[PDB]
Amino acid sequence: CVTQLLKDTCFEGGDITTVFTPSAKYCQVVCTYHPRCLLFTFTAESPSEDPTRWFTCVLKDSVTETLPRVNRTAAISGYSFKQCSHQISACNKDIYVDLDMKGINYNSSVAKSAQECQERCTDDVHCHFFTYATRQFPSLEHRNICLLKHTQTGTPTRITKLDKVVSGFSLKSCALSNLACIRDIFPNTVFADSNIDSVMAPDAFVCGRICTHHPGCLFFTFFSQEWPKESQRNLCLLKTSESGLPSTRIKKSKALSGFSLQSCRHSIPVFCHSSFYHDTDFLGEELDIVAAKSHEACQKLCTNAVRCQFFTYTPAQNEGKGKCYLKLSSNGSPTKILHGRGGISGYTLRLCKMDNECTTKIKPRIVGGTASVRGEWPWQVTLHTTSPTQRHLCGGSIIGNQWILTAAHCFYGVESPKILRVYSGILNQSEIKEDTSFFGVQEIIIHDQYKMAESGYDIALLKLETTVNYTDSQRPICLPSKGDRNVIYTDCWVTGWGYDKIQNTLQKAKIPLVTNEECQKRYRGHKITHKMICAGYKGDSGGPLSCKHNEVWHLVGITSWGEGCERPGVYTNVVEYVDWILEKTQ
Amino acid sequence: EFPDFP
Ligand SMILES: *[C@@H]1O[C@H](CO)[C@@H](O)[C@H](O)[C@H]1NC(C)=O
Ligand SMILES: *[C@H]1O[C@H](CO)[C@@H](O)[C@H](O)[C@H]1NC(C)=O
Ligand SMILES: *[C@H]1O[C@H](CO)[C@@H](O)[C@H](O)[C@H]1NC(C)=O
Repeated sequence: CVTQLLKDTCFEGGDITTVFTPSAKYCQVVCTYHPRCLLFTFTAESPSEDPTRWFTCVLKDSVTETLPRVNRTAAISGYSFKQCSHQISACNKDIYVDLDMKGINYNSSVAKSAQECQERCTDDVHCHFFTYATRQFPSLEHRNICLLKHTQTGTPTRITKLDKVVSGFSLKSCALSNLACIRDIFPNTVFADSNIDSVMAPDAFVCGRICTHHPGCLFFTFFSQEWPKESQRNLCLLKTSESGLPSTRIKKSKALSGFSLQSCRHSIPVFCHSSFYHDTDFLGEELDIVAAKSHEACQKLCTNAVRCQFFTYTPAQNEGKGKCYLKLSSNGSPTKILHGRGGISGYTLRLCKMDNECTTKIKPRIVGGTASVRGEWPWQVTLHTTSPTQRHLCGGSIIGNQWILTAAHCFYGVESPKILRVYSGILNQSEIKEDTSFFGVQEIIIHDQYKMAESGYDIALLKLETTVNYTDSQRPICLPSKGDRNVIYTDCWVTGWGYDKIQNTLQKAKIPLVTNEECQKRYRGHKITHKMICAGYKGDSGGPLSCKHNEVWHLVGITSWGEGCERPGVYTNVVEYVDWILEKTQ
Repeated sequence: EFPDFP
């Protein structure tokens, strides 16, 4: 796949739509995230072009998967990332100087800095992008005003150059917002506000996932197949309101209603619908039809064909070989969803690469009841020290390609990172021998303000000097989302070995959370801050507190003190350190 | 709507 761009190159035709982007590199992101775009042509600021034709990003489709290139000055082009194995995000931290990006202007408050303006935009239910007038702006009336904006697409309706002004996008898709996600799905209720769009969805999960990446969608209603009107089954209405809430909730039956989750975006799957839909046919434009032994082999053929967005498989239910119908549409979605014709339908997985990797499903493999195996806790790592001889020191969790999150108190009088050894996918400590490969820590990032474990600011990062080939034995866990502050985890689990006395096999044990208030009582002499969380009634220092929520695993806490294997253990409150982790990693 | 910048 062709990630780089093209100095002065234009693609001829394909014109699907035309939008305004602040740069080619971001135009490439739009292209990637659009359900039909393969390639694009962006117009830069230049002598050569009328000011109106600038900042123009033209998304295109070709059947051959390329178009004819034409040497043209000021033009940058132009392939989407759909063809790539690399992960991809829509996070754009760029601030755009002397640049005014246009849309519906809706708050017009006054602000300290470009930064605090961006923060406001990110924290607001409606904000797609902002413009900020610097101290240095002419009109004294206007200088320092931070006006927020939205459009139908999320991109500006126009872009103009204007001196002493700075523009930028919401950073919700950098996991930076503190906007609370509402996960509640209201059944037998409908919503009645504006109707900004609609697709055909097979279930309300899909429906609400589409509400999530649709920029103008704040909430939704799904009319299930069991609805009255024929014309309205599987209809996913995408809604919004001036306030941002649904005004009213009607009892109105066979319909589910929910909210966007743009805020908890990473940590939840969005683009990845791995599920199959049985006796279900997805209507759309046919692209190929091929012999296929399983409906799985159908998916793999859809996923492998870049233009394919979804498929139906027809089982011989004969000679064994099914017909696999690879399909596409205008948005990413069937034009009609039909039941009762014997097909198996789903979607391309070419879309999962956009989802955050710690959201991939878990296998199924064993419940053990007491002890672990093969690939049960692919994020849990054992931390070895070479002094005085080689021993287990801490538990850690994989949270990045290159990163471990763990306790600071773990690194007491460690002088150099060069004494450390991280091992992944380990069960029996027995399994570690000199030949055994390990990751070497490049760097230790202890929190400044850390003094004592019971003082609480107890959190460390290991930058590994070589990255992790992700496997069934070595995958990350997800950080809790700032939107999810009000979440009530009820499926929480401590893992580790013993750390004193150490167990050979990886110990696993499900534990209940315990409220801060409640813990504070049991803990006489020491203060329990909001930057800690508690639990109890069998793991190491730095070991993870992992909670499963909606079949996705979160790193809720890191081990810090505790008494005694009955009083609850104290933990570092990972959510409260999210700005921090993101800061120190990007 | 608010008017935008001059
Ligand atoms: C560690 O290895 C296996 C599990 O993979 C276990 O059955 C065995 O007893 C352990 N070895 C010991 C205690 O020597
Ligand atoms: C466009 O022009 C010529 C001939 O088409 C060729 O050298 C090249 O493909 C393009 N770029 C430059 C820089 O000449
Ligand atoms: C933007 O303006 C509103 C009133 O329009 C004001 O109360 C607030 O300080 C600003 N927005 C927030 C906190 O979202």
